[PDB]
This record gives sequence, structure tokens and C-alpha cells, in this order.
Amino acid sequence: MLVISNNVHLPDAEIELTAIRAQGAGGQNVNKVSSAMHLRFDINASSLPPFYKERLLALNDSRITSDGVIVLKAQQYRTQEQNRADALLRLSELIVNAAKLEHHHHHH
Repeated sequence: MLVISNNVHLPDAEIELTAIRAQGAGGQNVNKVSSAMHLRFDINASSLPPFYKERLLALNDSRITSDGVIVLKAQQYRTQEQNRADALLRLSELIVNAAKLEHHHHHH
């Protein structure tokens, strides 16, 4: 569960955590998995309050989709585990970021 607020919780089911494998391999021949993790969070479908939905949707960030879905790919760290944690922190930071700011995104 992704705790955002005390009375606001994000069920794991509403968070699509994916892992990117090296397509074309994995079933005999070329046996090494890519460290690319994938994050997809349906703001549309999730139980997020209208406030948070609007804050994210009306963001100046290009990782925001018009349908309200957070889609990223963490291919930075050596392990998908660390990229998983990155993505989760990245998501939460982004959510709070849009809330703590007034507008824009390129400004801290």
C-alpha cells in the first residue's frame, strides 16, 4: 500500500509495477535480464481524491498523460529492486511535488 495521506491510501492493486525483460531473449540463447523496471500508475482509476488528480493532471511534467496515468521506466540502477524503490520514491516525490508547488515544475 502506498500511503500518501493519513486518510488517503493507495492500494497495491491500483499500482501497476512492471519489469522490462530483454525482448527476444530469455528462453534459451542470451540469458541475462535487463535492469529496466517499469512503473505505471493509473491516476484515472485509482482512489486518489479529485484534488490530487487535478494537481497531477495539470502538471507541467511530460511524464503526465492526458488520461491520467503515470508511466516511467527506471533503467538506472543495477538491480530492478533498486529501480523499483527509485520508481516508488520518484512517484511519491512527484505527487507531493505537484502539491507543494504553486505552478510550473521547472522551479524549486
